[PDB]
Amino acid sequence: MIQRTPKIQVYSRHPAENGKSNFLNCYVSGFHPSDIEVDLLKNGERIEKVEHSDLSFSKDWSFYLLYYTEFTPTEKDEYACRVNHVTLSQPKIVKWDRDM
Amino acid sequence: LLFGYPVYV
Amino acid sequence: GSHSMRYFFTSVSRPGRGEPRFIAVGYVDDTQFVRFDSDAASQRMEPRAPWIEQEGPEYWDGETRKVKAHSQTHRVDLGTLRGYYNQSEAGSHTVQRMYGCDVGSDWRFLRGYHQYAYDGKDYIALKEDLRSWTAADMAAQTTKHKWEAAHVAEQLRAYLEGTCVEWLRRYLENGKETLQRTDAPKTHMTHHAVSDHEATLRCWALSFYPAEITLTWQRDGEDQTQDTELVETRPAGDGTFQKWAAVVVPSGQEQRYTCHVQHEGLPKPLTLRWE
Repeated sequence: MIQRTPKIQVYSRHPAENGKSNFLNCYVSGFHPSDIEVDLLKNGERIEKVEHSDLSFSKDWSFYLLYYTEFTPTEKDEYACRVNHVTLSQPKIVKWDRDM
Repeated sequence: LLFGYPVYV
Repeated sequence: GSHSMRYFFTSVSRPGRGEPRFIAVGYVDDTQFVRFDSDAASQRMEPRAPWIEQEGPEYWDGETRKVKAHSQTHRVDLGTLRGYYNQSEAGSHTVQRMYGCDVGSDWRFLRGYHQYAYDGKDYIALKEDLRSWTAADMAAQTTKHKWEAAHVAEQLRAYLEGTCVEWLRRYLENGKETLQRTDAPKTHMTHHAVSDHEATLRCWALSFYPAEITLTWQRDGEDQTQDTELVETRPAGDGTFQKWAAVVVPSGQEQRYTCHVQHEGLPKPLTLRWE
């Protein structure tokens, strides 16, 4: 059966400014089947309050979901997105770079 | 508004 | 300009673990307005945009009754297809369906759609003439023949040309502030040194709506397509979208590069330069 790998991007809703509230996002798209596991990390640990958009799909039938949580960035906290899907041998971890 | 007639493959 | 209405339905079987998961979502252009999730506690169609929250209970009860009817036909379909493909009862399988309509810039009916996919691949689709069907699989032939005999295309044509478009116009009018708006991209560039002799210039478009946008770099006015890294347009979470495009610039050459931005919200296309 068909299996497509998720593309992953981690970023903030607004440009990051230390001390100002924002949302940390992890967008996963282009994948199939639809079961997928997405966690957001603060200094390596799983953030518990994380929500996601309702499952939808593109013209070519591939799925997409936005995972997101409120946060206030600092000079020193590190963030990341960790994803698991049938197409990945091990979970894939993407770090947040205030720049992409 | 949704289509209101059933369709089965 | 032009507008569309689309409903997306996904049904996934869960052998042993109970009834299949069924998720439905509706969109007008790039704005989601309703959802139904078989696993959620309400068991009702629910609002996802501010302008639809005002339709009354007749609307919500009727869409909840029809969305549930769709859930059940997909439950039967998961069984019918396992049979057509002689597959095991133990595996998870997916059925997806999308249907909807497009109106042009005169808001008249332009095109209608009704199509299904099974496990990620095209299964059957209503043709553009809304009178005939495309089925690639031999397995899908049974569905096509059945639908022809039962004149299913005639019923859908009626809906796509009448009901579908009439209600898209109503939504466009009722949510004019959201839907008939345009949010122009806010742009900026970043400069970061890769080595002592190259640097990455990244062109950013943020906070724009609708999603369609064209972001490109040129060097001395020549398109740099093969040499531009472009990410997929992504949602900011607040109804707008974001995108960037980057190029690697040899030392001293920043003045040669221009980033070009086209988007319906801009009075004219932007030409930006790092300087």
